[PDB]
Amino acid sequence: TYETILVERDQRVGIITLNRPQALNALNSQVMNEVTSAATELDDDPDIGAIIITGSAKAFAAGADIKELTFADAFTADFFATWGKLAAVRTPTIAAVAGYALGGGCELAMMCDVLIAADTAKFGQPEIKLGVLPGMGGSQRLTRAIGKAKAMDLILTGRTMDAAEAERSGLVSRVVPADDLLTEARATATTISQMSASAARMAKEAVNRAFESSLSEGLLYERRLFHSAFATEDQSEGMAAFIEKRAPQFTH
Amino acid sequence: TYETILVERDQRVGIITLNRPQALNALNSQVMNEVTSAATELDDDPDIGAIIITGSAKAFAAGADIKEMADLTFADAFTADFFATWGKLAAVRTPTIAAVAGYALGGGCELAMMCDVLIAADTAKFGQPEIKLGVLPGMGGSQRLTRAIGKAKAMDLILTGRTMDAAEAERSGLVSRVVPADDLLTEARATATTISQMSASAARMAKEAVNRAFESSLSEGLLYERRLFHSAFATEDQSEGMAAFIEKRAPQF
Amino acid sequence: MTYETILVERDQRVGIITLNRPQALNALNSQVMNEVTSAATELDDDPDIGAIIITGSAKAFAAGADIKEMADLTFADAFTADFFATWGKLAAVRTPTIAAVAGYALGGGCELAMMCDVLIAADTAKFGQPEIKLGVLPGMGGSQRLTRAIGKAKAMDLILTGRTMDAAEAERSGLVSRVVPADDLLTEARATATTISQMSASAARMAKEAVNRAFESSLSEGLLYERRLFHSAFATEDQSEGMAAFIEKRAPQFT
Ligand SMILES: CC(C)(COP(=O)(O)OP(=O)(O)OC[C@H]1O[C@@H](n2cnc3c(N)ncnc32)[C@H](O)[C@@H]1OP(=O)(O)O)[C@@H](O)C(=O)NCCC(=O)NCCS
Repeated sequence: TYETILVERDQRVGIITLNRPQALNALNSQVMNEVTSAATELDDDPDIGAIIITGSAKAFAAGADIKELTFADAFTADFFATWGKLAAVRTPTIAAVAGYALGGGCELAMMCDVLIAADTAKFGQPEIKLGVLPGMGGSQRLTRAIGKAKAMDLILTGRTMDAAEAERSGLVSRVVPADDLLTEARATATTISQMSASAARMAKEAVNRAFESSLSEGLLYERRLFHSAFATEDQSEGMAAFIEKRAPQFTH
Repeated sequence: TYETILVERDQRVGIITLNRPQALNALNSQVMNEVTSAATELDDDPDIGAIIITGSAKAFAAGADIKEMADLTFADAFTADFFATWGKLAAVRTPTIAAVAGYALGGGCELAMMCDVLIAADTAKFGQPEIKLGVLPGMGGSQRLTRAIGKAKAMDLILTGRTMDAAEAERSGLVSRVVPADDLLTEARATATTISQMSASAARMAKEAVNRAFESSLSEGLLYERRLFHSAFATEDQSEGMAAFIEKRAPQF
Repeated sequence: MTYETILVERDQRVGIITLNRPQALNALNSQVMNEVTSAATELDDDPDIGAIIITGSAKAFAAGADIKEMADLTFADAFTADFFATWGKLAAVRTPTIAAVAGYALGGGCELAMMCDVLIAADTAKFGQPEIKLGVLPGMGGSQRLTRAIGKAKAMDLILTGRTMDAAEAERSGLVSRVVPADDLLTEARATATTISQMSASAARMAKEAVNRAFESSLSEGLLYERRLFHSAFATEDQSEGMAAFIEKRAPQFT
């Protein structure tokens, strides 16, 4: 029973679709609570190996909500902090983005590991116009993704960036025609969910390390996890499969 | 009144123009000082919401006065803290725009990278040719260029002295936008006007949030952004921008 | 020295390391690791070298770490050996290094090209990190250096699906310095290394070190580091001659 999102299970893949189409999938408290509860639930399920978050063909998400007062009221509630539950998900996540990914919507797309964007996708941080700052990690994930000159530009002017520019700048994984987004997301998700669940979780964690410490510490952390792969059924099977020219049979 | 620069005020936008055309706006101690003095004064002016730095159509700034460095000892360099004054530019809280035409080489490329937004004419040529004269970047290029375009390309430019055109700079992350050379200055005004018409406060907080992404872990940067986000619901200006949007009218910050 | 898995040539101020395991697509075993590091290290120590190129064949730069070596590794073997640690000797090399990448550079092959300073690629180049699906994850720095080079969404894409990236995407994403036609790769790399090896030795070493800094600390720190390094340059003879020469409209004669 979710009011603003739909949740579907398809083999080892779970899909969260933002289901508030009238508001152009605007993000609010409730959306935040539901999206985060469903992903956490899918993370805990051993029969799931990839999570998709998507919106409509018109809008991944058009922004935050505007009706949604003190500083203490914001400090005490930790307004937006719950979004952090999306980043704490261990199972790989995939943002399938069509049309408007603006404000929070752009920031949600950025919280996922992999970002497959439609033909029609448009990204932006236009809340400077309302005299509002990003509160979902936009000034943080945007800059690390596309670099300073473009990050500043988008954040201070509110201009949009289309799919092609997001692809050449480092914002997206790959671009696909709009009609094919959901099938390309699912096929991508499917491929990842068929990997060893341990290896996929390890690989994702090692990559995330790239923004949390110096290169020397990241290199060390990666090398250590890599040695740990060797204590697993799946490293042995995966490599045995290569040498015996056969499909690998993972029990994750 | 300045010797190597011109300064112009038009509405809420400031424009610093390098004025050594004979020398292609090559940077020297005097230029460094003036730009910093002008930048700082525009930043302190409450009727200023954005600053432009530009040169001429031929060169933003191509190289530096090498005579001022030829006979420097380590001791003179360390004592003068040679180049440190340029840090005053990065410490400016108001958004800065580099409008780069033609050559932005050595110091000039480093000067462009210090600004927040980088608007390039299709004529812009970027490069760090220092290596040739037996030195390395001295004004943050090894740090800013690498962060903008990645190790592979930054190693290439700094170790060979090769130039990179406006288009390669756009795809690799160095510039915000490329515009035709003839539109360069007008386009910088347009972008500066837009920025200068934002809440001065919000625009400064946003710039400060962005700059944090180069100074700590994502984890830390996220927390800093959230705290500062909450602080902008305090402030009058967020009521006006909000009412403006509901009433489909322009905000009067 | 005398090597099994690599070839080593020196010409004027440029040394070239060519990977030589063609029966296994230059797959990287411990033998290759040790030989590449020892060669690079001893070239770095030679005063008559100014640049080092690492390359493979037209068909594969390297198609990974050697899987047969890894298949029969136990956790104890890997932890005891600190498996892969030794590649760090290459990153410690002071002379500028150039990766010249034709064909496959996947897994440790991609990782190896990423350890170099400059990456010149053939139009024919194919990058990837398909370790996932062997039941592992990059063990030679790919999750770190790839992400940093090309950004999260693309590094996550490659590392979790193990898809390949062609030279043109690599070039536009920040992974390589330049692409050239495959036939010109070796000619080009060699021209690049000539230019670098003719520069001042100290300047090129300082500059390489300063760039590397930019991944190791915050920006404030790197900036202070670069500037201090810049000031030391004023004690170098090559600064003097490099600047003297420029002023006199002549070519520098580095002693
Ligand atoms: C690159 C590749 C696609 C092209 O292969 P190909 O053209 O079909 O050629 P082959 O597989 O015959 O080519 C190579 C052979 O060289 C060996 N080889 C290739 N890559 C190897 C590797 N990484 N480790 C050990 N041997 C390797 C093969 O085992 C085979 O040897 P064999 O003849 O003695 O059995 C393929 O060899 C491959 O993908 N290998 C593994 C890549 C990988 O997963 N890398 C890193 C993640 S852990």
